[PDB]
Amino acid sequence: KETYSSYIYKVLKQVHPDTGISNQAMRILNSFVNDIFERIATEASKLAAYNKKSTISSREIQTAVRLILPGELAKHAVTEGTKSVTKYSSSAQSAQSRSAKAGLAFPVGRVHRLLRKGQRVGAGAPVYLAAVLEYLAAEILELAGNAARDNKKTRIIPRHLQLAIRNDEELNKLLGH
Amino acid sequence: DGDDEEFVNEEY
Repeated sequence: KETYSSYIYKVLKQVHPDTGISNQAMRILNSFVNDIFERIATEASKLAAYNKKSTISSREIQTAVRLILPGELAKHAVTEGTKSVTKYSSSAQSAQSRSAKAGLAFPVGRVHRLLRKGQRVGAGAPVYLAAVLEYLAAEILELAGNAARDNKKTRIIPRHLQLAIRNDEELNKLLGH
Repeated sequence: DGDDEEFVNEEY
């Protein structure tokens, strides 16, 4: 039940710089992000155990992503995960934060911690997962903000979220019902 | 904290 709201907000100002979000709509997105983290992390830990791996690596996160997300969501999420890990590993001499080294707004360190308490976790695994969650947040925010703007509103409200989820076959499969 | 109220980012 972690709060990603500040990171969600930053993502919103990138995809829809001129669009607000209501309190309740933010709590709903936050609920979606928490739910998807749980699904992927649990899936990735099982894959590690079932393959006798000691470490949850980025390979397990990737396979779990494809197990949990429907087709086009998974491709794009894998693209974003792979790019973030490639940037991260090329930034090893950087003085910046882990999220900055990955080019991410979502908090890599917190994702690492949450992956550990719920055995070992490679340094690429939280970068990849943070990037997937950031992508899914951006995807939902892009569609929800399009719905608000088409509705002639400058703030995303829960109805805009519901429309965005329902009118997208993949998000409706992932997060509907 | 109202449902319809605009979210204010409490971090910077």
